[PDB]
Parts: sequence; C-alpha cells; structure tokens
Amino acid sequence: MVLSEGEWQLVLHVWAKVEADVAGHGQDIYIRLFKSHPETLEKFDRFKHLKTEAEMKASEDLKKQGVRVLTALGAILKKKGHHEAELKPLAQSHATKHKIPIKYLEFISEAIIHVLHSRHPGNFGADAQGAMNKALELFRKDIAAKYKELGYQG
Ligand code: HEM
Repeated sequence: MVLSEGEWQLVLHVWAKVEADVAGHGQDIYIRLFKSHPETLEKFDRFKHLKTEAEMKASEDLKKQGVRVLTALGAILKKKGHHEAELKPLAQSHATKHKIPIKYLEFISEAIIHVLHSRHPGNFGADAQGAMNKALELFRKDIAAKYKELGYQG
C-alpha cells in the first residue's frame, strides 16, 4: 500500500503533539494494552509481576519501555514509508529474541488509536484516524514480510 502526502501530513501533525510528552503517551498506551489484552504483559520479564494499574503507573521500567517504543515508531513514521533500514533490526529482535506475534502488534495499534483519540480529539478526527490506521497497517504489513524472511512469520 502507499499513503498520500496528505495522509502522511495528518499522521505527522498529531504525532507532533504526542512528541510534546513522549513518556506520558508511552505509559498510557502500554497500560491500555495490558488492561485490554493481559496476555501481552507475559512477554515482559522485567515487569510481568505487576498486578494493578497503580503499580503500572509507578513503574519506572514500564515508562522507559514506552519511551523506547514511541521513539522508534516516531522515527519509522517520519520516514513516510521509506523505512526499510529502520525495520530490519526491529524485525530481527521481535521475531527471534522477544517473539512478538503480529496479533500483538495489532493490539498495540488499537491502543495507540484509543489513546490518541482520547488525548487529541481536535487533531484526531475521522480522516486523521483513518490515515494513522493506514500508517500502522503499512508498518505491520512490512514487519510481517520481514518476519517471514527471518523464519518466524508469527
Ligand atoms: C509499535 C510497535 C513496537 C515498537 C516500535 C517496538 C520497539 C521496541 C524497541 C525499539 C525495543 C528495544 C530494542 C529491541 O529490543 O529491539 C523493544 C523491546 C521490546 N519490545 Fe517492542 N516494540 C513494539 C511493540 C511491542 C509489543 C506489542 C510487545 C509485546 C506485547 C513488545 C515487546 C518487547 C519486549 C519484550 C522488548 C524487550 C524489553 C526489555 O528490554 O526488557 N514490543 N521494542
């Protein structure tokens, strides 16, 4: 697939607002993911013992993971589809070391959309949500193709 320049502008306009508070958005996204799909917490050996949302909000390690994820995804989105070099190392660690199935990438995509809709309603109307969903679908299609080349395709 291919996004138009106008679709990319809608994605990067709301992403510029996310970048005013990377750690806060990272925390909100991972807490939404763990509350909605609790099985995903099991992939994190450092904080898989957390039992409540209060514990998750106080976790320094969870906050650091949110910042690493959003910094990497922000770099991929700022390439506007020319992200082959960025995806290679991410695909290799997620297929071979962490073993993250494509369905968990779909789950965190839903969590990003929910958080952006809650925090940025004025910059995340229907057209902007549609563009963000297309950008995340492109990212998941390209990572799934790299998973297959690497021997995982999960
Ligand atoms: C937007 C999608 C995602 C991006 C851009 C992303 C990016 C990253 C980055 C940059 C790292 C550190 C470098 C590395 O190990 O490759 C990382 C580590 C990790 N990610 Fe992902 N990630 C994403 C989704 C997920 C999801 C959905 C899960 C699990 C449900 C996950 C599980 C992990 C784990 C377990 C680690 C290692 C954590 C540690 O160091 O303790 N990732 N991710």
